[PDB]
Amino acid sequence: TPNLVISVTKNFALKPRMRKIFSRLIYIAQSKGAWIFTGGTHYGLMKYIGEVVRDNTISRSSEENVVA
Amino acid sequence: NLGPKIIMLQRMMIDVFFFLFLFAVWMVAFGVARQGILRKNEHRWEWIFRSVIYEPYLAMFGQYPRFPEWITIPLVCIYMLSTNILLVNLLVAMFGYTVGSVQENNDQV
Amino acid sequence: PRFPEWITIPLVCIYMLSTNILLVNLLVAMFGYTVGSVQENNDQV
Amino acid sequence: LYTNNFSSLVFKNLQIAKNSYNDALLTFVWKMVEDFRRPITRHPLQALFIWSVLQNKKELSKVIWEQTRGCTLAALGASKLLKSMAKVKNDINAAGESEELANEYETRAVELFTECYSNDEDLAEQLLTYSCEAWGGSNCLELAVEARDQQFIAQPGVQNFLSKQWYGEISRDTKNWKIILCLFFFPLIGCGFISFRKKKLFLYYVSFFTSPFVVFSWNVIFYIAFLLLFAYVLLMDFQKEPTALEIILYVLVFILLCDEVRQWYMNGSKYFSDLWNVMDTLAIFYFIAGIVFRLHSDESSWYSGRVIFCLDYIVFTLRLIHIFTVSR
Amino acid sequence: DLAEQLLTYSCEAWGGSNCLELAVEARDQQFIAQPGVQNFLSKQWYGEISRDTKNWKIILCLFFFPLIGCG
Amino acid sequence: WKFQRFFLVQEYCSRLTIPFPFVIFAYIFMVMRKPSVCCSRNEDNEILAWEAVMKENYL
Repeated sequence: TPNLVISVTKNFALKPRMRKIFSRLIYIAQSKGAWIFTGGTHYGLMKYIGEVVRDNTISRSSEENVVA
Repeated sequence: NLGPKIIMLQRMMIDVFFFLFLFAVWMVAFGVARQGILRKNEHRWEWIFRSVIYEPYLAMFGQYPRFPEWITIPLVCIYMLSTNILLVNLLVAMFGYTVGSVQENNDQV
Repeated sequence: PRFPEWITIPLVCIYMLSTNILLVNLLVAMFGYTVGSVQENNDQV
Repeated sequence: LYTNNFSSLVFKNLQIAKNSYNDALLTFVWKMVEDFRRPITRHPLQALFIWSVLQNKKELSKVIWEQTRGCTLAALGASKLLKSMAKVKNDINAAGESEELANEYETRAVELFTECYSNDEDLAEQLLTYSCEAWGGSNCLELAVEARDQQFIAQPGVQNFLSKQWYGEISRDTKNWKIILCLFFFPLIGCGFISFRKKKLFLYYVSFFTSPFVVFSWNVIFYIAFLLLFAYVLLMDFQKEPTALEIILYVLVFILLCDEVRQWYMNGSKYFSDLWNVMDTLAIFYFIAGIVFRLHSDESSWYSGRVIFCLDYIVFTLRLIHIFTVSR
Repeated sequence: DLAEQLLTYSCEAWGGSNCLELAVEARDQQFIAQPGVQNFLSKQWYGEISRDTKNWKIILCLFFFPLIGCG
Repeated sequence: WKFQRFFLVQEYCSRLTIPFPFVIFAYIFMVMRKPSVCCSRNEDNEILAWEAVMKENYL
């Protein structure tokens, strides 16, 4: 693991910018090669992270991958 | 003409050459048709070349096809069609040089 | 000039070449006036 | 949504558009509207998008356009539908706004497709031909052609896709003369003189002859050979009883007749729009008449048939010249 | 509806002239070139005949009297 | 002119099948010879998912 992120979030409503922030975070994790850590799968912010991960893989594929 | 007319002059020579090529192609067919309609007895291979190749040019300008009265009108229509195609090709040769170029940067070319 | 029957085809080709050059020159004479000028300031000239 | 909140004016206008500017998509849309107005439909979001578009609500249509699943296809279809709506002159003020919205959506679609093509070339082309029942069984290319939006076709990516479809399995960047030399000589393709784009060997020979470019050039070459045969037979192979050579010529002409019938069946409306196709067909029929005369075996009819053949020959040569002109 | 009624309106303030009559003599191309007056003129040219009817429809009705009655 | 060329090329590509002299065979063969949902299939779903991601980037 070159670099691993951890996040702690319990429902929360996404804002117009927060989605951009977290999408950028996941893109950087993809670029460097990283592990993300999340607690459970109670839908909300963490579910959005999972959706971003799934979108990224099909968007790029090619070299490397990200792990939740 | 060396100056800003040289691109125009160089494209047009090529276009006119292509038009002349098409005209020659058409003349060969015209000559074959005329020779076939008029003469029948002559089967010599040698005379056929003479006839088909340089009878029509003589007919245009030279010292040297209506035998049948019944098919005159279709012949007239055929003449009209050939006129249409060849006139179109000539006018395209005339006006070809304008489409490709751009007015803003014409000087550099 | 057709006394000889044997050199007719080269004569035809020569005619074609002369036609090409002269027609080109005539069309250039027709369309020469457009290239030099500029549309924006055409009135002053 | 469709029975109550649908403006009566827009419905009356749509009626004219269906009646007198009938289009393939515009009949399916009308059928759906009538069925709703009276399970019924899949792709609900497409139905709502159409409802928003027909009332010319620009912002509320753009909002709903994002949630739709097929974005480029939906935008292209909406532009087409607005084009059809704009051709109604019962109401001018509405037509102007409809046309403006159509242009907006067309530009949006082309921009989005450029963005998609930038990332992955392979998937963009698969997406391009994709077809959905939401519209009348139409893909993006089919919809663009009927919509007559020049920009979408004019853009680079679709042009490249079309060009490599035209070349086929033949690899591009091979200079034309290389292809023609391989065309004349069978063996060269096998050796490697012509490359290819990607039991194994035979596919090279087959795919070299199914590419449209090769077939077109071969057809032109064979047409020239056909004209030479025609001239030879007409000048010094015309006898009281037709010879085998003339019979081969007749067989070739019959092949050509079948080829023409295919154009009649495949696309009938536009084939007769132009004079040149009409001339080709009339030439073949003229030939038929010529045979009718030749077979009578009477000198008086024989000469007339010969004249008919000569004129048909001139017509065929004109067809060839037309081909060369447009090709160049 | 009201714009066209306004267009032909005439007042003695000027020499008994309406907007169209004044525009033609004034030779201002823009006013005539605009869409609305063009549409008014076009539907005057067609008359009570409904527009959007393809020309051949009109010509076929022209040759044959009965068709117009049927619809 | 790009649009016009696309149209003509498309027409020609649709027409041409094989070299002219043998054409009749195919025709004869052809005359002897003579329910899919839009989005149900999974491989069809993948393409639309990719397109949606692309749209998000464009927006």
